[PDB]
Amino acid sequence: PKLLYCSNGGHFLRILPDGTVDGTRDRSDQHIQLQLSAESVGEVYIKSTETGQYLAMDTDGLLYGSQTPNEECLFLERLEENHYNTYISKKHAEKNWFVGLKKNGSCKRGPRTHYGQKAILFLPLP
Repeated sequence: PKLLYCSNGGHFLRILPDGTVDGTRDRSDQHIQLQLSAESVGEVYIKSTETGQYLAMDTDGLLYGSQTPNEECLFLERLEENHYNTYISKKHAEKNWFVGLKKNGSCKRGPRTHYGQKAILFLPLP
């Protein structure tokens, strides 16, 4: 299990029990501990080890945590430069929607994310 730290604003990716996704600059926040399991080479689930909810992107680009693992919960994982990682919404991959956080640690919807943004960069951390 691990933490995922975003360069935009320096927030650990966090899935809150009400299925709200954001960042928190503040660790030991119970809901930043994530479990990444590989369904196939390069495709991951991101699961909260607290609420057991799965990261997911809806059709509008808005991150949310989900109680049942499905099509919306898969993310293609690409190892960066840099040592960071990017996560692309498998279901919405051919549109290039990434997981991203704004500097307030608030969700950055897929449509606005783009390679080169710091919003989309996450460090895997034990």
